[PDB]
Amino acid sequence: VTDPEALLLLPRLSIQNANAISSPLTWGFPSPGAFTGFVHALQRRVGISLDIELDGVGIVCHRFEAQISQPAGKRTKVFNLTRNPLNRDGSTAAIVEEGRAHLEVSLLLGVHGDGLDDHPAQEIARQVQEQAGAMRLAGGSILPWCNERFPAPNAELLMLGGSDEQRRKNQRRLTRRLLPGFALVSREALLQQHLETLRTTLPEATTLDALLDLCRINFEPWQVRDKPGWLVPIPAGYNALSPLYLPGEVRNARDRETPLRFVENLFGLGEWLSPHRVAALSDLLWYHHAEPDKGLYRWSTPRFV
Amino acid sequence: MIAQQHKDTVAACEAAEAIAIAKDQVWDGEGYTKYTFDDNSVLIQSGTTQYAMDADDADSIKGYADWLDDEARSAEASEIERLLESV
Amino acid sequence: QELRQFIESFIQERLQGKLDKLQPDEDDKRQTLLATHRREAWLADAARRVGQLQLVTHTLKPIHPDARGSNLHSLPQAPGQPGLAGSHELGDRLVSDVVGNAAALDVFKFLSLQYQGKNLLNWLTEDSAEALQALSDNAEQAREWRQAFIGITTVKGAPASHSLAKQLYFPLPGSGYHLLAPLFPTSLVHHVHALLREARFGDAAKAAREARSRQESWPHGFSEYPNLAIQKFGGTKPQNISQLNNERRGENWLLPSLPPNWQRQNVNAPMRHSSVFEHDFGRTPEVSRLTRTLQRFLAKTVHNNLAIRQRRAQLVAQICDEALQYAARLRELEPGWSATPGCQLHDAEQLWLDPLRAQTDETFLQRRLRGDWPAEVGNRFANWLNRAVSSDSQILGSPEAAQWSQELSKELTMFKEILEDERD
Amino acid sequence: LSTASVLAFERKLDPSDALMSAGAWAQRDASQEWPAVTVREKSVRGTISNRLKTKDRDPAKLDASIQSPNLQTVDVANLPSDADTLKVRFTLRVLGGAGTPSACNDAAYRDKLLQTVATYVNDQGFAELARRYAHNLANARFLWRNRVGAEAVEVRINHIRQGEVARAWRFDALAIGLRDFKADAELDALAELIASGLSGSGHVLLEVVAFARIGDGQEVFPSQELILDKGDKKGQKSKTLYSVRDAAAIHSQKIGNALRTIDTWYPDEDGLGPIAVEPYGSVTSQGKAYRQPKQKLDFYTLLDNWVLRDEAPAVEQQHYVIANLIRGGVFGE
Amino acid sequence: LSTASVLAFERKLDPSDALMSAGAWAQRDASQEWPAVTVREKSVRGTISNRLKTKDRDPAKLDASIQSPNLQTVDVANLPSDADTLKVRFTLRVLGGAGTPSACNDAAYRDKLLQTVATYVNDQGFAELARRYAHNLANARFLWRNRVGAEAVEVRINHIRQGEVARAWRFDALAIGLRDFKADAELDALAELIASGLSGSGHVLLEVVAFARIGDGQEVFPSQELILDKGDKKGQKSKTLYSVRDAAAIHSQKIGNALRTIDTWYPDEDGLGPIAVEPYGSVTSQGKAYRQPKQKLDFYTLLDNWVLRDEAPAVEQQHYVIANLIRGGVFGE
Repeated sequence: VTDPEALLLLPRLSIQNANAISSPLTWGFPSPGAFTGFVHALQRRVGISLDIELDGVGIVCHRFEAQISQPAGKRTKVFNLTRNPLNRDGSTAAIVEEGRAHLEVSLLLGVHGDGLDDHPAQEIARQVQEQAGAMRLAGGSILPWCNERFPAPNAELLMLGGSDEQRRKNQRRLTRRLLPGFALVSREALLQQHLETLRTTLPEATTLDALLDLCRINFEPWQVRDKPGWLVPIPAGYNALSPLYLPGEVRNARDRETPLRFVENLFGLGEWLSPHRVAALSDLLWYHHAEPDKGLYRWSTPRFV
Repeated sequence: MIAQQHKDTVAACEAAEAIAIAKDQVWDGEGYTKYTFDDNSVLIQSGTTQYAMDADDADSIKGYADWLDDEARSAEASEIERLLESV
Repeated sequence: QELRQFIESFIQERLQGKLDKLQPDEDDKRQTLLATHRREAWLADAARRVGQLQLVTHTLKPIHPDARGSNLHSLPQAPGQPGLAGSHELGDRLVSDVVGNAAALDVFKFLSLQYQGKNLLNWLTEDSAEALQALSDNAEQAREWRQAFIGITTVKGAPASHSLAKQLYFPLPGSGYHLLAPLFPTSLVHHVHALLREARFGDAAKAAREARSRQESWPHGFSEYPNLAIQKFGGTKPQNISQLNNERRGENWLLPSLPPNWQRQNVNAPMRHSSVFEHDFGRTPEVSRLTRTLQRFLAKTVHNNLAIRQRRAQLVAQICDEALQYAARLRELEPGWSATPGCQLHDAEQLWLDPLRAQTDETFLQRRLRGDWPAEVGNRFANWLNRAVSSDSQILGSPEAAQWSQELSKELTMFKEILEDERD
Repeated sequence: LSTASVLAFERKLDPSDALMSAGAWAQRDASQEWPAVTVREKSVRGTISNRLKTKDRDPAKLDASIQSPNLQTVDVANLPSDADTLKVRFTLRVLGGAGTPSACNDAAYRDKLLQTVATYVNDQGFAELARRYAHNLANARFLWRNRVGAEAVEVRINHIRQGEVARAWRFDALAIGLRDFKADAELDALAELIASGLSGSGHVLLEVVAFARIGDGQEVFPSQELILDKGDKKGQKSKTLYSVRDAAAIHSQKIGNALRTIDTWYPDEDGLGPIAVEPYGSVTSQGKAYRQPKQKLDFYTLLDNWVLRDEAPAVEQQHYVIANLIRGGVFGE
Repeated sequence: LSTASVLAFERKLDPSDALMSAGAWAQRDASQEWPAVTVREKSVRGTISNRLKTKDRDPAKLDASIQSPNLQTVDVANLPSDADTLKVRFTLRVLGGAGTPSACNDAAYRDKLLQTVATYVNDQGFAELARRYAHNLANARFLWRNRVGAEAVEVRINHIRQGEVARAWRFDALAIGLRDFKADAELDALAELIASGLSGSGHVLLEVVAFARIGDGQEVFPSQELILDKGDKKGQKSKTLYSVRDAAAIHSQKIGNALRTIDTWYPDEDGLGPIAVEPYGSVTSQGKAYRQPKQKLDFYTLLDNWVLRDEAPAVEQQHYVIANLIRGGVFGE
């Protein structure tokens, strides 16, 4: 939750077959926890050989397409699946379902490290995108060159550099590279605001956002409600459901050096915004913040409003 | 038919089912499992009552359907007609 | 021997259920073996097979169908921050769905009557008098039966996950990692399926929908759910995954969370007549939504200056934001934004639209749009914003119309300050 | 030493979806603005032509069942009626670092596994596996039914470093056979590029383009969606075809299935063709699993006896196991 | 030995959608720039002319039904008012390898099936089947109702090796009868070409163009689409015709149904002409199935007797079975 000394625009990334499930109660764009884990993976595998510190991530999502279908008379939708290989006797496999989608996202990476003065900006940008072109972002492959990968160069920009006119000018020159984009932010305080509004009957927060991504048809003495924005339900972190265990206690863990607790994820709210409506760009970035003695592990955009 | 002797012992039932194909279960007002055996036998256990049944046997699958109750007619009808079909 | 009348009634119903239509010999032996427990040892016949189920509050079989891990079933969590829904917000009246071998459902039915008129089975965490109110047997068998009855909402034997159970690393502030194994909230999703069937089906919401179709409905509020997805569990056998009932036949209902542009439109941006009657305005579904919101905001007043005074900043800023987004979305597909026959709003919109400084759009095009700025596109857009809503005695005979005029001047100045850095 | 209870390998040779676009042959050198192939819909009034179950075989039921026919809506992709060539273009990337698991419990097992893999790589390179991969790119396995009965297939591969083409190839997918992995100088050069990529030694990004002259207006075969829930048999669509944006395309998992077809070592016959590299190596079209665990050629058996117990297999089964590690997989107990 | 539980053959004789265009006869040779036939709309009101179920046969209810509006919108395709010739152009590939399945469980079954089909192709060609298929291209079966009442039909078939014509035929579809598989010289050349395609001995691609002289402004008949019924007041559309990018068209499977109408060997008659090759060969217009399974000339009975039990049937029924294998289909249980 440090303030960023720079911003890094991974400019245009086609994602091949990402995970469009995101939670047990959503299905659209993937969870922003995947983006936080991606930028932390870049912090691991190249972010220490350049003496930098990559924390924030700004989601943009230019173009979206999911592999769904509505089944011919039904009003809801289903997912398109894949054939898995056959069983041991070659009979058939038990089908689990996974939603798959195609993203075209752009990433804004906050940089904090002391190596911003030791290295030229283009070398930092080139090595970051050349590493990120061999990784994956929501369980989905990050696609190489296509018919129109002309904005291939990454760009780096220090937000502190220059005068106030210079900072805001270079900001609005960055926003010309987010052209059909729609940034995703967290709007937790609006969830508590509407809960304090309609908390006459039931102050359960599940009912609140379960009555916000909707059209609310009120009747004659029809006055359907007005949408304040593109409010959509998001998953917003994890809450524990078990006492934490030692690194050797839990059977079949991913390793034997980290403690494991069984958790439950923790639903939230946020809404998609154009990159003109935001004031600056340092307020737009996602950060992971955990309270480990309790079970509150979450991510948000701190210092947005 | 060794399993219908050792009735409540689900250790021997799970061994005699683990050599065979997997376990079916019924959720309705009552509660049933199914232990379908290799040689076209099944075994529904229900608490401390059961009914063994080997298929390719029409009277056994009709009284098997008679052994189940009426909210197991809401489910299970598309399967008690399926091995009625399979003969 | 205090208040075990429901226990005696359940023992009699268990003796008359299997013994309702029994045989002479096998029926008499089964009725005797049922009733001899049904006096007192019916808890013993239950606690023999008491470990074939589990009151799971967060199951793990829904993650991968062939995972064999731990079905941890504790209460959801402490709340923490303000806006976090979850299993904490249920509290009382939650559906603790039973998971296991589904042939011992009678044991869970017997243990599931201690809350419907009692304080020893639904409230068996205390009240030792409520525990001994119907036992009447020895203390060792009573203690073993109480342990078997308490072991129906507990662990499976060891804290165990699986290789197909969705484990993850979460990073700590400056330090290493906690490993996180999220589970499937069966209870919360059963609650939300009940709420969605209340909101989509039943009788009252359907009466409101056909009263909407009656065109003069009574005062009510009904829902409508577009863009739900369906996720199925188990495939063809959804009852091995437990208590998927007659509202969920493996039927997860997933709320939409899609991006703002999750239905793309192939932007055929011509200079034709269709790009002439909509070239200076840019008519579209979002443009029609903005025009309908402006026509609904035309009959507004000036007595709600904290809400309607705040609605116009988003309704006026959203128009310039959607116009700049439309210009960006059109300004990449066409390679050369040539002068099109019928570009009436493309007279100056031949540079207000996508100006390509290619070999086609040469230095004479790079100098016409270089020195000449898109102020006429900005002034034409400001005129179109003034003419989007109508003009009457409400736009000039009040301060709300003065607020609209000040917002129009501010939005035009903002769009002009944006467009000044476009060619510049 | 026991096995790791969690074993998971990430895939190398990660392909994309292959978009399909159409135009005329001998203009394929400038095939950059060719229009795409669009999925459309058409109607199908079918008839009853199934095997009957010897109890429903009366003439009255047949007549009364073809009274009411079978009416369907399918998806079809076709060439335009003045274009005869199918351009199928996708990008393959070769990652490298193919012995390192992505999730492993036991740190001793991972050390023994990496010693085993580096011992393999030093005793023999990735040359055999990369020349078999180079074959399955050099002919046109990824054109599945689009290859059958075409008269001229040309494959163009471009290696890409930056916004520039590092090296170009132009193969002939019909001269390069479908069965006999014959050697070639250009196949050896492209195979050395793939084997440099697979060993973590470079940045290998291919661009695979194949042209197939089939005929004006003929039918092409994009891949087909797997849909379980459909309508109430009246308005339902029985055949959906895959499409990324307004263009009929092939899934990436079946192009990767085409690249993986290497396995000429399963114990039935190499005369019956190479199969796809799988554990329990099984063919969905055949419906039958070759390489059973009741024999000893299964991937689990070979990997456990070559990592834990040091029973090093034959060299060909080593090629099979390293092909599985290149494939990926979520293994374990 | 038993049948495989999965058999699947891919179709040979794989045609394209025929597209319709119109112009003047004796400009027929320059029919390359002829404009398309556009599917159009007009309005229709009809009267009550179906049968009545004797409870609507009261006179007052009938007169109330006649005073009711009965409107709806239909699609029509006509020639222009100055064009009297319909041009119908499709293409056709003959593939060959016409007994090899594409999805077969049982490996012993497909071995004995390949032995049987190879025995057939050894002692007899594809000569009779290509003779019959080249008849159904030589006349104009693929002009279904467009041929009915035309005064002059002719067919122009061009074999295509590259973007270039190898050989051109020109037939007279009204002299070549709809019944008699007669003898001719150029037709035997086309039969040799199609038999070399079916045997696997060459690349066969045809450009089949047919000109029907109909009359100025008369109606042509594209194949009709499938629409769902609703209760819309004053006329929802009751008829949709099939089209491509604004050109009326025939489905490819309807042309392919015309080309495999070679079966004169069914037990009912052969003075009734050929019917189409179907398993238990059924006509949908006549509503009955010729070649019932109980009178054992069904495709499944002949194939079970001839592959599993070596009972070779009569020579003509062997032509029928191989015609079903050239047809393709979803076989097995």
